[PDB]
Amino acid sequence: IVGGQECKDGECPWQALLINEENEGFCGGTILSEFYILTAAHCLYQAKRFKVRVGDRNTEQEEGGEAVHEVEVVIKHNRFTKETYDFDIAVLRLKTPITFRMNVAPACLPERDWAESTLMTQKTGIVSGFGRTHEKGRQSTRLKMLEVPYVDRNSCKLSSSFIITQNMFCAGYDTKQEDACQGDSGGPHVTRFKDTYFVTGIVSWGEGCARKGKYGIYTKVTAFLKWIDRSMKT
Amino acid sequence: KLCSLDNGDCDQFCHEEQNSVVCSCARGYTLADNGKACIPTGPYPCGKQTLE
Ligand SMILES: CCc1c(N2CCOCC2=O)cccc1S(=O)(=O)N[C@@H](Cc1cc(-c2ccc(Cl)s2)on1)C(=O)N1CCC(OC)CC1
Ligand SMILES: [Ca+2]
Repeated sequence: IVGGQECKDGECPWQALLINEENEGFCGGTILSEFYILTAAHCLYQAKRFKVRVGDRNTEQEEGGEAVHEVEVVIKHNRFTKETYDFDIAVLRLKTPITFRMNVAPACLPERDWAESTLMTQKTGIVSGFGRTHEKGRQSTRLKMLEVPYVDRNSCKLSSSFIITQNMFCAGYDTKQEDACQGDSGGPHVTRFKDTYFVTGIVSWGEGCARKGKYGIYTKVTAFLKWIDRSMKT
Repeated sequence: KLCSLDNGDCDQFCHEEQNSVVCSCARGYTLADNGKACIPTGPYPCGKQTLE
């Protein structure tokens, strides 16, 4: 995360960290229920086999509330293409159920029609992760959050040098130095309605980090809500 | 009109079906007696910033 503020006690409880064999974090994730984790398909190329960390806010020291869960089924989207990052969605099934507490809680899966009419029409969204603080910098040891505003489709396409599909959406600033970076990928993008947070996007890609005239590209959850529900049965 | 004006007084989802607003809640919530508010069925519901 470039700029923004850090996640406090109970602020970002839907955050999940994907760790390798050396406990090093490579990608973010979203908690949906006791057994399911939402992430990006490109994240399943960094390290394999991998594990899931929940209730983590600081990497350099263990905190009272951290838990390690192992993946049982890896439901990666078959239509994923590394050349454009289209269909960048993955659902993970865990062996043991998640216990919900102060730093561990899921995020609601909204209804397709209501999310397009009410959630997408909102002014801002919230992104979190253990990603880079600067474009060329190192990954943050502390969990950070950022308030990113929704960008219209026409302005999104005209700014990008790479193709923007129907499964993608723009969010962030035009000139201000506030955007998501490398390491935040696969992480959550939540939209607030009253006092409840709903899953709206997945941290995917972008032309650098916080670059002027460029925005952050996210995987549109609305186009995959029927696919997520089918994945939660098997 | 209806779901367009103040989300039809619903706490969560709003959907129209041959006049009159219909409110619905996500997994881990139960619809209140008024048929608008969402009441949690557990101590840790989804989308809520925890304190305890
Ligand atoms: C144009 C984006 C891009 C690509 N992509 C991705 C999708 O479209 C084609 C393409 O060229 C590939 C390599 C490098 C770059 S980049 O210009 O250097 N931007 C990089 C830098 C970056 C950007 C982000 C963001 C993700 C979500 C945001 Cl919001 S910002 O995370 N890392 C990038 O997008 N990468 C893809 C994923 C990652 O691998 C784990 C690291 C690199
Ligand atoms: Ca830790």
